Amino acid sequence: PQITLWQRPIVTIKIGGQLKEALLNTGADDTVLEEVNLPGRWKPKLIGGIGGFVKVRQYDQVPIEICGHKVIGTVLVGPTPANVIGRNLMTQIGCTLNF
Amino acid sequence: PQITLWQRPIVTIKIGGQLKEALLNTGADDTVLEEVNLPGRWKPKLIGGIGGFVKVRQYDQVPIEICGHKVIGTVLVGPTPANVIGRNLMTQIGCTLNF
Ligand code: NA
Ligand code: NA
Repeated sequence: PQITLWQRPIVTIKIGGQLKEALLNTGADDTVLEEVNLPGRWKPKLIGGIGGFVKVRQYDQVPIEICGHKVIGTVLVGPTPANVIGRNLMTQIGCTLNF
Repeated sequence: PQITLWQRPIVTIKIGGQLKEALLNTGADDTVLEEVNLPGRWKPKLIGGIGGFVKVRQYDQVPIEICGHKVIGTVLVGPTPANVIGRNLMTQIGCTLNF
């Protein structure tokens, strides 16, 4: 797709057998989603940092689908004010900024 | 330009007679810049909100140039961990996400 930016670029993702909404966020290094159950091994990761860090679970090589594009990448699962698709998954779907 | 997302999309902007660096951030509604002096009238704006709000100065209709694109838009001036170009100025330069 071509997504303009007059509104927040919220898209549907498919992951963990669920449909979720998440913000395409070029200001986010990583993808962080709340309330998804992913299988298998994970490792703790500290994110944030201003005022302290938040611990999340890092899952690697997770299959996820974003607007018809099936890709694989790291998903952080943990509390987040809003679900976020970061640059790590945008590179996998071939998402660019253009002007 | 076509900007990939393997690295943070930091661009140079010209504003308030200075060259500054700022992040193209589709997850930010607004543009917030630190240590720029803009002339004329402004009004306070509260931004943020998680744990409390931050007060900044809102300047309207500010001329700013982003990668040689001269546009006009609102600039918030105040403390920010990183300078950010939000969606308000990305729409003015005709920036879209594409995949
Ligand atoms: Na990844
Ligand atoms: Na604006």
